Parts: sequence; C-alpha cells; structure tokens
Amino acid sequence: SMIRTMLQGKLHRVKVTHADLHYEGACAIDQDFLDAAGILENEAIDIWNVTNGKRFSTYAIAAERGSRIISVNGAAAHCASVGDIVIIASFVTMPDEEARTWRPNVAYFEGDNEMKRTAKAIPVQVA
Amino acid sequence: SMIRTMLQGKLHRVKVTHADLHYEGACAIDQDFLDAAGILENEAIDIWNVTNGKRFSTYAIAAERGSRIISVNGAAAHCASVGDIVIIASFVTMPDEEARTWRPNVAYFEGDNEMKRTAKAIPVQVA
Amino acid sequence: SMIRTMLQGKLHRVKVTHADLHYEGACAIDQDFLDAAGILENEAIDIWNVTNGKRFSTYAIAAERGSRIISVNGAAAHCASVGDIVIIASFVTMPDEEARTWRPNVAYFEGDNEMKRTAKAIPVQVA
Amino acid sequence: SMIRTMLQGKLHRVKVTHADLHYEGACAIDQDFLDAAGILENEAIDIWNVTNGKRFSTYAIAAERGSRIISVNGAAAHCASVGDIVIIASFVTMPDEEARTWRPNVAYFEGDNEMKRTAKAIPVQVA
Amino acid sequence: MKLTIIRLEKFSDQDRIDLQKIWPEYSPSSLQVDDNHRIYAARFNERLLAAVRVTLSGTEGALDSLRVREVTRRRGVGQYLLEEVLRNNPGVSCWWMADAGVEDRGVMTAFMQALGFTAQQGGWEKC
Amino acid sequence: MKLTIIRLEKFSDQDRIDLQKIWPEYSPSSLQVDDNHRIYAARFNERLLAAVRVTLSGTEGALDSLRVREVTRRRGVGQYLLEEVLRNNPGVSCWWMADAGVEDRGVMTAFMQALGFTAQQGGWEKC
Amino acid sequence: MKLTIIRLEKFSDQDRIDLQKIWPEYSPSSLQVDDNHRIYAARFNERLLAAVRVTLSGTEGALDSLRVREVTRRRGVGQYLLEEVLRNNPGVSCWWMADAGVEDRGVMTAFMQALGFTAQQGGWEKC
Amino acid sequence: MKLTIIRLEKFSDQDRIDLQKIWPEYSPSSLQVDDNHRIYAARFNERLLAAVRVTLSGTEGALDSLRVREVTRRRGVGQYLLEEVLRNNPGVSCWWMADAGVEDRGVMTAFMQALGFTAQQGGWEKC
Ligand SMILES: CC(=O)SCCNC(=O)CCNC(=O)[C@H](O)C(C)(C)COP(=O)(O)OP(=O)(O)OC[C@H]1O[C@@H](n2cnc3c(N)ncnc32)[C@H](O)[C@@H]1OP(=O)(O)O
Ligand SMILES: CC(=O)SCCNC(=O)CCNC(=O)[C@H](O)C(C)(C)COP(=O)(O)OP(=O)(O)OC[C@H]1O[C@@H](n2cnc3c(N)ncnc32)[C@H](O)[C@@H]1OP(=O)(O)O
Ligand SMILES: CC(=O)SCCNC(=O)CCNC(=O)[C@H](O)C(C)(C)COP(=O)(O)OP(=O)(O)OC[C@H]1O[C@@H](n2cnc3c(N)ncnc32)[C@H](O)[C@@H]1OP(=O)(O)O
Ligand SMILES: CC(=O)SCCNC(=O)CCNC(=O)[C@H](O)C(C)(C)COP(=O)(O)OP(=O)(O)OC[C@H]1O[C@@H](n2cnc3c(N)ncnc32)[C@H](O)[C@@H]1OP(=O)(O)O
Ligand SMILES: [Mg+2]
Ligand SMILES: [Mg+2]
Ligand SMILES: [Mg+2]
Ligand SMILES: [Mg+2]
Repeated sequence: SMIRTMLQGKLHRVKVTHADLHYEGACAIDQDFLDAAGILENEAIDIWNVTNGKRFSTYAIAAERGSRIISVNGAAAHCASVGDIVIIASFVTMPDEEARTWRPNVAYFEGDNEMKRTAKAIPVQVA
Repeated sequence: SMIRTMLQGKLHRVKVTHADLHYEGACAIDQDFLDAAGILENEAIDIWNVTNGKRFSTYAIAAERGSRIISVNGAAAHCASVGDIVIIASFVTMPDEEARTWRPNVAYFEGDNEMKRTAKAIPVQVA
Repeated sequence: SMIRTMLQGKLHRVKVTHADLHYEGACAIDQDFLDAAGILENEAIDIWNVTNGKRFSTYAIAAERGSRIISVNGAAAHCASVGDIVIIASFVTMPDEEARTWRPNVAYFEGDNEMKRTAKAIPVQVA
Repeated sequence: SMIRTMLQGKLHRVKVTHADLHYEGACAIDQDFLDAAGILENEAIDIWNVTNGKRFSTYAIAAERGSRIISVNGAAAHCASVGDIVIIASFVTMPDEEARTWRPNVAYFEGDNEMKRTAKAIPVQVA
Repeated sequence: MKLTIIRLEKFSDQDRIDLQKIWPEYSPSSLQVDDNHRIYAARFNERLLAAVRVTLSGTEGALDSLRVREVTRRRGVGQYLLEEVLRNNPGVSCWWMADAGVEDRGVMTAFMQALGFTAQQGGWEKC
Repeated sequence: MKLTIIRLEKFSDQDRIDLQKIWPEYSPSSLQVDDNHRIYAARFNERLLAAVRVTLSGTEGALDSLRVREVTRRRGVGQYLLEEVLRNNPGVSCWWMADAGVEDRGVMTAFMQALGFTAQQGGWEKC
Repeated sequence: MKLTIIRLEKFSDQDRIDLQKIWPEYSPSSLQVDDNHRIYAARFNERLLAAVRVTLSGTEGALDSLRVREVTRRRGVGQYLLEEVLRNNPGVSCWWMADAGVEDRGVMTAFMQALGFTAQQGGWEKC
Repeated sequence: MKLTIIRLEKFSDQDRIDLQKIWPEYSPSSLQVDDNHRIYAARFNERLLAAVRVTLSGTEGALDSLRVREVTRRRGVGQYLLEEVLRNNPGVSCWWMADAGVEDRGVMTAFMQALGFTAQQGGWEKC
C-alpha cells in the first residue's frame, strides 16, 4: 500500500486555438483529444508551454468533438497565447504493484491539431 | 483502483475584500460561499488571480456567514490585492468509475460578491 | 469515498536560522517543532515566505531537539534568507466524512523561534 | 486512515547532460539511477535546480542503462541547462502508521554522474 | 463568459450562424421579434448553445422551439434557460408548451416535470 | 494577527463596535475600567471575538460576562481567553464565576470543568 | 523529437554509429540503397532505435533484418516501424519476411501475428 | 554537505566543539594524531556527528571509541563511518575492536555483526 503518482496520459504538442481572459474555465479541449489521452471532463490537468516556458495546473472541460479546439480560458490566459505549443497531461495514483506495469495514453499532434499517432509507451532515450 | 483528481467545486470570480500580510491564514471565505462550493474549513484550495495572473495554493478558513468576505491573509497577500477577481477551487480524488459521472459544485458571482447561480456542470465550448 | 486534502498542521511564523546552498536537504526542523505540528521526518511540506512572498514545496528533515533550527538547505536556499519569517505546512488526505470533523495541529511562534501556543483550530474571521 | 505524502527517493546532485526543447518528454534518466532511487518509468518527479533556483514537476522516462544521462526535454528545457546540478525526487502516499517508519531511497552523486553512495535515511542536522 | 441567458432583440452574424445550428429548420430572419414575440438564448463563451421562442399575451405565455445543442445536453443549460424565461416574465401566471417538433417526447416530459410543468394532452402546462 | 489575549484599558471605535456585538446588553462606556476591574478580550485579525470581566480582590478574583461570539465557538477561543486571564493574575489563588446571564448552564459547566473549575451552587470555583 | 519513421537515403555519422549498434553484423556502407532497396529506421530524440531493410518488386515486397535495440523493446517501436513501412508502400499487396537471423522465433511470430502476418514455412506473409 | 567520512589531521574550533560532544570524556588535544593513530569522523552539514580512533600496525588495525551522537543514531551513520574506515585502509587484513567504554554491549554486537565482525571475548574481530 504505497501509492505512486503516474502519468495517466498526455496530449503532445497541441496548439492553443483560443485564449481569452473573459471565457469561463480553464482549458476547453476537443472531445476526441480527451478520449485519445484518457482525460476526463473536470479532471485536473497540468499544462507545459513549450513556446514560453510556463507550467501551470488547471482542469479540463469539453469542447465540441471535431472542433480541434484548445481553448485557454480565464486566469490561465495569462499563461498562454493563441498559437503556443503546449503539452497537456494528467496524473493518477495507483498501488506500486500496478504502477510497475502501467502504460500511459499518449497522443501526438502535428500542424493544425491533427492527431498523428496514439500510443501506450514512450521509448527509451539512448546515448 | 486508478484514482483521479477531480475538480470538486469552485467559486467563480469573487472579489478580494481584504488582504493583509499581518493577518493569520491564509484565505478566509464567507461561510455561505464555502457551503455553496462544497469547500471545507481547513481544506486545500487553489487560487487563480484573473486580475494579475498569479496562481497559488493555500487552505481555506471560515469567515462570518453573510459578510461576503474573501480575505487573503499572511504570505498569500503578496499574491493578491483588494479588489482582484479570483477563482477559488478545490480538488478531490476518487476511483475512475466515480470520476466518469462526477459533477462539481460550482458557484457564480457578480458585483460585490453577490452569488448569482449555483450549478453542477460546466457547458461544452462550441466552435 | 471522495478523498479531501486537509491541512494537517503548521508552524506559524518561524524564523529561518540557516540557509545554505551547500547543505543537504531541504528543510531541517527542530524536532520539538515537528512534534508540535504533527509533521514527520521525510514528509512533504509547503513553505510560504512572508518576508519575500515565495511559495515552494520540499520535505522535512529533523534537526536536533531544542536547537530551534529552521535550516533551508540545498536548492531551497534560493527561496529564503537567514531571518525570513515563514509558514511551514503539511497536508494529508482522508475521506470526506473524517474531513468534516478534522482539527489541524497548529503551532505559534514569536521572537527567536519561541513556541508560544499550540492549538487545534483556527478561529472564524469576522467583519 | 489519514494518508501522508512521503519522500520516496531522490537523486542527489546529478548533472544535467542534455537539454533540448525539441526532444520528447520530459526527464530521461539512466536506468541504473532510477533503480537506485526506486523511481519508476512514467512516475511524477519533482526537479529542484541548485544552479539556478528553479523548481518544477514532470515525469520520468528511462534512458539507456549505463549512459549516465540526465536529459531535460521539451518544455522543461526552459528550466535547466547542460551542466546544471539538480535534485530529482519522487513522493508516495501511505497511511500514517507506515509513514512513521518509512525510509526513503537516496542516491548521492559526484563528478560526471558517478554514483557514490545509496542510503535509506538522512542524518539529523545538529547545532 | 459564463453561461448567461439573454433576450435577443438584434442578431449579429455570429448569432445567425449559431441559430442556424440550433434551428436548422428556420431561416433567420424569417424570425420576427417584437415586444410580444421573444427569443431567449443561452450564451457560453461567445456562442449560443440553446434557444426558445416566447409568445406573451399578458397573464398567458406560450413556449415553442426549445432546443439545446446535442453536444451540450444534460449540463443544466435547458433548465437555466427556462428558469430565466419564467423569472424574467413574472407577469405571466400561466405557461403552455405544445409538444410540436419534439424529437423525444419521453425526455421532454421528464425535463418539463423537473421544472414543475404538468403533462397534458398536446403539451405541458404550469399555471 | 493570530489569536491574542489583550487587557483593554482604552477602547477604539472598532473595540466599541466589537463589544456591542459581544455584549449587546451593555452600553460602552457604561463599562468602568481601573486597576481592579478589568476587561480581557480575544483578538483575531483586528477584531474582538470574546470578552470577559475580571474583578480582583487580592488573592480572590471574580469573573463575569464571559462570552464568545456564536459564529466562532468551539474553536478554543473561550479556553485560551480564560487561561490567559488565570496566567496573567498569578496573585489570585481563588476564582469564582457566578452563573448569571448564562444561556446554557449545561454547556458552561462542561467548559468550566475542562478548565478545572468545580460546579457549586450559583457558580463555578477554582480555589 | 518524438518517435518517427524515416526512410534513410543518406547516412550521417550519427546514423552510421546508430546502425552499427542496431546491426553489428553489417558494415555501413556495405549497405546499398536505391529506389528498390530501402532502409527504414525508427528515430527518437536524434537517435535510431530500430531498422529494417525493404526490397520492392512492384506488388511484392520483402522484409529482412528487422531489429529493435534490446534496451527499448516492448515499447511499441517495432510495431510502429512496420506499420509505417506498410503504409508508405501501398502498391505492395504481398509481403514476405524470411525467418533468417532471428534470435527468438517464438517472439517474432507473436509480433508478426500482432501485425496480421501468417506464419509459414521459412517465414511470415501478409498477402 | 551530505554525509562524508573524513580523516582529521588538524582540528578547527568547530571540530573541537563537535569532538567534545561526541567524546565528553576526552580533552582535545589530549588527542594525538600521527600516521599510525588516526581519527575518522562523520561530517554532515558542517558538523561532526560520529568519530572513531584507528590504530594501524601494518596488516593489523585496532578500533576504539566509536561513537555516534545519540540524536542521530539508526540513520546509517555508524555503518558508513566504519565502511569508509575499512575501505580506506585496505592494507589491514585483521581488525579488532575491544568492548571498552561501550554503553550497551547488546546493541554494539548487533551493529558489529551487521558489518561482518565476529563477537569474541573482550571484543569484535574481522580477520
Ligand atoms: C424547431 C424546434 O426546435 S422544435 C422543438 C424541438 N426540441 C426538442 O426536440 C428537444 C430536444 N431536447 C433538448 O433540447 C434537450 O434535451 C432538453 C431541452 C429536453 C433538455 O435540455 P438539457 O439542457 O439537456 O436538460 P438539463 O440538463 O437542463 O436537464 C435538467 C433536468 O431535466 C431532466 N432531464 C433532462 N434530460 C433528461 C434525460 N435525457 N432523461 C431524464 N431526465 C432528463 C433531469 O431531471 C435534469 O436534471 P439532472 O441532470 O439533475 O438529472
Ligand atoms: C452579559 C453576558 O455576557 S452574561 C454571560 C453569558 N455567557 C454565556 O451565556 C456563555 C455562552 N457560551 C459561550 O460563550 C461559549 O459557548 C463558551 C464560553 C461556554 C465556550 O467558549 P468556546 O470558545 O466555544 O469553548 P472552547 O472551544 O474553548 O472549549 C474548550 C473546551 O470546552 C468544552 N466545551 C465547549 N463547548 C462545549 C459544548 N458546547 N459541549 C461540550 N463541551 C464543550 C470542551 O471540552 C472544549 O474542548 P474541545 O473543543 O477540545 O472539546
Ligand atoms: C541482421 C539482423 O537484424 S537479422 C534479424 C534479427 N532480428 C531479430 O532477431 C528480432 C529481435 N527482436 C526484436 O527486434 C524485437 O523484439 C521485435 C521486432 C520482435 C519486436 O519489437 P518491439 O519494438 O519489441 O515490439 P512491440 O512492443 O512493437 O510489440 C508490439 C506487439 O508485439 C507483440 N510482442 C512483442 N514482443 C513480444 C514478446 N516478447 N512476447 C509476446 N508478444 C510480443 C505484442 O503483441 C506487442 O503488443 P503489446 O506490447 O501491446 O503486447
Ligand atoms: C569514549 C568512547 O567513545 S567509548 C565507546 C562508546 N561507544 C558506545 O558506547 C556506542 C554507543 N552507540 C553508538 O554509538 C551507536 O549506537 C552505534 C555505533 C552502535 C551504532 O551507530 P548507528 O549510526 O546508530 O548505527 P547504524 O544505523 O549505522 O546501524 C547500522 C546497522 O546496525 C544495526 N543496529 C544499529 N543499532 C541497532 C540497535 N539499536 N538494535 C539493533 N540493531 C542495530 C542494524 O542492523 C543497522 O541496520 P538497519 O538500521 O538497517 O537495521
Ligand atoms: Mg445542458
Ligand atoms: Mg471558540
Ligand atoms: Mg519497442
Ligand atoms: Mg546513524
């Protein structure tokens, strides 16, 4: 019964499509993208901005399936601009025994939020 | 037994009423507001400042029911000023099965911390 | 089985006594102080600096009982100086039912880390 | 059933060997180093930079056993440079009873990521 | 912005695009608006998610063409739209909605019941 | 500031407003203060939450009009106020509080017992 | 960068070093590349992790020398390499891989089966 | 700095203060140090936590006055001190520690056993 915190899933290098201080809450994500990464509506997510270096935490809401929207909303819009490249992750906890065999849901994006690949593992970095 | 972190409830766009370095601990919140969002005295809360962009974590204490007070106290008063518009959230953990049907407690404010609406869901953002 | 994150205990307004980049890890705390706030050796703690506004997370190690030492060590020494006034907190998780009756371990300090008061509750802030 | 967050293990003062915005995710760590500190592939880790003061959270992936690689990848490469000295930690949760007897996995490094010592406890800081 | 009920007296081009999605069967502005023929709409993050037409005859009021976009159903939008219609026409003491156009009369009845309307031949009433 | 017990020798206008809430039945300054008739008050974040009157006769001391604001009861305020009164009048070896004005004699007795007073006809004693 | 399948027409010195590790038995450039003799490779963070040789004869195609570096096996690399080879040679309707050089024919068959190939005498086929 | 084993050939005033705490019974510098009479000490965050005296006679070596400060026992300090003494005197193939001065011979034996020494009359041996 030691409990680990494990990467559950990630959206790798999506582009912010909207950012507005006046919108409600706090990252709206195309439905299809959430499903691909196993991320739930109302789940806590971390956002890492490759364009500007900012790292912040918020929660996810749904955006219309097929819209390709990554909308960074409310206070979070201080942390990202339209066109920024971001990584979106969530994390779950599980017993150590399950953690040793866990495989995260990973989704890869190119161009205008076109989903290129889903996978269940990240390769090993070699010398 | 994978455990998710879910938005439990939020106070949406309250106004800071007091901020003082010399007060004890660390966000005092009108009792009625805590009840509306399901937030507990001594619970960890996250504060997102729409006015200035700062994101910080603290814990909630009670303020007198009906006072409308949002008091940002002690070290936290470096992160917010009187009149700032903030979002206050807490998060809970639950099994994945329960998380898929979870509904957060959400409260909406206007003007001088007048509670306008409580709800149990955030709509989908459409294109 | 919704699980809340609750303030477990806090050291309120202790003074940093040592800070050094070359020390190992990462906040050493007088034993008596840890006991007073229910904080454990190797437990994750959050540090809020009232003097300079910085908020960071680390873990606690023991310092010699009766020394009154608050030693901010290694990388953390970028976040605090000798003489800064800080609040040290830890957080625990428990079912909602237990959370509604939880009482945190709180310790109050004055002057040269003299423990003035321990208590089990924070009062309500009134108008 | 109060649950504590405990330091599980740490890599003490490793040197960043690679840092690149264009690499995927987000800290690649020599396999042997992960084993020494009990850290798992895909586990959430915190990174504290002694050289520049930055504190950020990410997740670990494997790098080739024996390479000695500490690769800080993607958005994280805004937070560290080649040659920076960092501490890498993970945290686990367990019941209070187990937490009182917990011993973390600690690994100490010198020179070019040469592992000098593993241990199960941090000494007490004395006056 | 957050979910808001508005009375539309003039339509932007965004409004026109949104109303076509909500009401594909109608061609704006076939839609007449004057003091007794009203259209209320639910607005969320600069888009309309739901609409209804309101006909007033002093103490009697008729509702037709209530529709919430499929993507955002069961998030409380329909209910809030109707409450704001009732609340903002406090002169009307008798309301009727005919069952015309309704996809799923079974769902509609459960909704109209939640709102306190009684099922009648050809419709629902609250009076 | 944190909860503090103070002896009030002069009253600000805030003090006057606070004492009216604590003691609606009395009109400040009907309230006489000299060296033998004292008022001690619990102060928390620039407001008074509780008060008591103290009459000294050398080794004998009388307490009356102990009241804690309803909103902040059972948070240890009453107990701390009384301990500070006892501690700061170490000349008094015999204390009396008459049961006059007491709302709920049952609650009062359990409180006075926690503090080590014995119930007697007409009051409580510690002597 | 993320895991990418590339057709190698020219080899850098890094490519040469990587191919020696993937294929110790071959000496680049003993390796001939023209329009009908191809080498596809899996690239991850500027290194090659796996390679295969492809011989095309219009609607027939042969695969040999499929190898994934031992350190990074069972992370989906082999599977992605093969899918990209199939996908990018959509003219080929019949594929063959001979069982030559294969370490562990049992593992190979389970892999080739996951990819939809049938085991045959001397090899695997998808056709 | 981290826990380090050092050979003390010269003593600072801090060293003198520390050695008095480790060895109240001895008066530095009653303590003779030359090439065959050594003192090794465990150092942690600029303080000594443990010491031992080493007498070398070529292939034979004697240990006396091993002591770890009470406050920091059972954190692996004693064990690391002894291993570094053995490791840094690889010429010695036979070690003796007499049981003189030992508080608790039962604890000492379990310690010396963990380190691979055999209990003998009057002492411990590894040889
Ligand atoms: C030209 C024309 O437009 S003709 C008119 C055509 N209109 C239609 O055909 C109606 C199509 N359906 C809809 O538009 C929507 O489904 C509506 C209006 C019935 C409901 O709107 P919603 O925003 O989805 O309902 P909302 O979430 O506010 O529901 C509130 C309450 O209604 C009830 N309810 C709503 N949908 C359902 C359902 N599918 N089953 C059971 N109860 C329901 C529940 O009590 C619900 O409360 P809960 O979520 O706490 O259980
Ligand atoms: C003009 C005039 O003012 S006339 C005088 C009128 N005064 C009154 O009528 C008294 C009204 N009541 C009060 O003011 C308060 O309830 C007091 C003074 C009795 C208690 O003050 P509090 O600040 O609420 O008590 P506090 O939390 O310090 O209690 C300490 C201990 O008292 C006991 N206690 C207090 N309230 C209760 C209760 N309601 N039931 C059981 N025990 C109690 C408990 O042991 C408690 O310790 P715990 O919380 O560890 O269990
Ligand atoms: C000169 C020359 O090169 S001669 C040719 C020599 N080549 C060889 O000897 C092959 C040596 N083995 C390898 O290179 C690798 O093990 C390969 C190519 C067989 C597999 O590559 P990998 O990248 O490890 O396989 P990958 O993870 O993509 O596997 C995909 C599916 O294959 C199957 N699979 C792969 N390995 C195994 C295994 N060891 N056991 C069971 N099934 C397996 C599984 O279904 C797997 O899906 P899963 O992980 O969802 O269960
Ligand atoms: C003038 C003079 O100085 S005269 C000499 C006087 N010296 C003494 O009287 C010795 C007093 N005791 C001590 O100094 C210490 O207790 C020592 C040296 C025995 C042990 O030092 P420590 O740093 O506390 O031991 P350390 O934690 O390194 O122990 C390593 C192993 O020893 C064993 N060990 C140590 N203490 C104990 C104990 N109290 N019970 C059982 N086993 C023990 C265990 O196997 C332990 O490994 P573990 O923690 O994985 O179980
Ligand atoms: Mg809805
Ligand atoms: Mg109280
Ligand atoms: Mg693989
Ligand atoms: Mg020790």
